[PDB]
Amino acid sequence: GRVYLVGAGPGDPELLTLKAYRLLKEAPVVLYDRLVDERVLALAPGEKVYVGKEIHRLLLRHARAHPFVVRLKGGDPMVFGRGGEEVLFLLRHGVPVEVVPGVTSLLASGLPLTHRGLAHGFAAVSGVLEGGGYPDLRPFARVPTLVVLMGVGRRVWIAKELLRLGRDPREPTLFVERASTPKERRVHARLEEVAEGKVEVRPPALWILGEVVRVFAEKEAPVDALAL
Amino acid sequence: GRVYLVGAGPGDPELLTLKAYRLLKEAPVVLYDRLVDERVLALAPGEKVYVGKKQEEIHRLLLRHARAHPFVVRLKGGDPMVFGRGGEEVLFLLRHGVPVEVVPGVTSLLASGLPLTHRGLAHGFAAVSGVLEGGGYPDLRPFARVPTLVVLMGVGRRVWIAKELLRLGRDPREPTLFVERASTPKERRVHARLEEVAEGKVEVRPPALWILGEVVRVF
Ligand SMILES: Nc1ncnc2c1ncn2[C@@H]1O[C@H](CSCC[C@H](N)C(=O)O)[C@@H](O)[C@H]1O
Ligand SMILES: Nc1ncnc2c1ncn2[C@@H]1O[C@H](CSCC[C@H](N)C(=O)O)[C@@H](O)[C@H]1O
Repeated sequence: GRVYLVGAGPGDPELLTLKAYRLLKEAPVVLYDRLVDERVLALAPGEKVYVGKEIHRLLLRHARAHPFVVRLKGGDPMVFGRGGEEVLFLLRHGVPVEVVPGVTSLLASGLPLTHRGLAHGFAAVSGVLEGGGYPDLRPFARVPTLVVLMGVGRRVWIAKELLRLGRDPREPTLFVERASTPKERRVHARLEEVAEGKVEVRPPALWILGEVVRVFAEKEAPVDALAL
Repeated sequence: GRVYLVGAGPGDPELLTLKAYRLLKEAPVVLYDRLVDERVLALAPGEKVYVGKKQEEIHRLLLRHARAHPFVVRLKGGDPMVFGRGGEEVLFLLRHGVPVEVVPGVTSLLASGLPLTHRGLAHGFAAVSGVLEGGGYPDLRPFARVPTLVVLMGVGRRVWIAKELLRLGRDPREPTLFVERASTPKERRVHARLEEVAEGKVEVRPPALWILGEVVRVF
């Protein structure tokens, strides 16, 4: 049958799209990935099978057993999750696929990635490639606002490299662990501090570099005007 | 009262978030931006006020409505925090002591359903606008060489954008794709090389999403 590649959002169940919610309530089977919040899953009454971490072959065998199935992925399925590969593989083996976009975690910090006088665009890059290798940061090194995903374990190397490539060592950066969940933890640090191995952060985390990080901070004191 | 800055999604009302939907159905007032789908607005029973288009005026107007209700919804297309001057709006409100809550949305950047990142092709992507606050032109240099580049508000100035990307060192043979009114019944997709674009050989009308890179030929 049919396969819906659905974005679950960053975690907060209210950030699911209406289409995703309806599909989850209605789906006979939901094949979910890693980083899918238990809150989102508890909304699904059908059979819940974990697929991820050879994933292709499993998707195929459930898609055949039903009229349609939902393949659930964190955030938006088409960025940094190999969603592209799953789509190809499923089409190549005669299975229709309909992508349902979602709120990507790149947009879960609430910060304006673009802002007048600070950044007129942004870039997003992975700290880990398919196969486990290191990313080539040159093409991204100087974009006003840089967002790094899957970059916690390698934060020191990534920072040293960005510093090599020319970013301001004093640049403010923000790490946001489990954005949109009750375990959300923001860690502020300057690039240089990250390169010196001084910042404690655990995955999964959103890593944002650039002056925008600082937009909503009070003037008279280090206070998050928007958090309060 | 409080101001909820809400992402309306790219157009399809089904791509609204549950939270956005809840707020829109209950808001006594909805201050909507431009390019917010007509089907999304029809869902809001409250007072609807078009608020967009200078930015100081919008602020003054946002502040006015905010003070006259327990809460109001400021509705923006896609996600409120990218390319919509959402940061300036939030900043203004905070400075005037108006509580603000940001509700993310499905950005038009992801409305084509295409993989912006893909094995061996692109390990990240960039997004830039062809029009800055004030109407000026973008310094494309920092974005010229990213594997997958997505350009918003780049339809009218496409020819110029293409040329700059070429002067900045990008490949003329690079495949690109234009997706007009993504997620709507009139969606339309136009293929074309960076070459044909710089040559004025491509016709696309706004609003459109402009994706550049090999991932364009993945599907
Ligand atoms: N709730 C969350 N908080 C912080 N980072 C998150 C997150 N959900 C996903 N991520 C980031 O995403 C990486 C997994 S790659 C999958 C990304 C997903 N397609 C999306 O659009 O968000 C993690 O290592 C982390 O960097
Ligand atoms: N349905 C749609 N199809 C194609 N492009 C769209 C679109 N809706 C918005 N856009 C793009 O967005 C530009 C407006 S700038 C506002 C972007 C919005 N914040 C978002 O996250 O999507 C347009 O010029 C166009 O390039």
